[PDB]
Amino acid sequence: GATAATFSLSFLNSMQQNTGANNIVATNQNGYKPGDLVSYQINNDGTVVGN
Amino acid sequence: LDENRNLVNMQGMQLTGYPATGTPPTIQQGANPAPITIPNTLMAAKSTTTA
Repeated sequence: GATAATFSLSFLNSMQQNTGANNIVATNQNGYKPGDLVSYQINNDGTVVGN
Repeated sequence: LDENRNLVNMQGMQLTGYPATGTPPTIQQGANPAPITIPNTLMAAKSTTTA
């Protein structure tokens, strides 16, 4: 009963040259499941980061 | 090598040096110093010119 994930996938900056074999070099997206605080600390920038 | 694939000391100071430019990249002794980074990106193939 959950709505489907509709997104845009980008394949730009890909290479078709003679690399010998085909292998994936990178993959990323901007979605995450809900989580809870596990730890945190303070960085030299002055910002507070919660993991 | 830092997270951004650049050479940094153990404290967080950005190592600087003579930038490498040209096709293929070479060494310039008059160019303004710039931070040194070492990307892992695949370099494009070059057409054969002289044999």
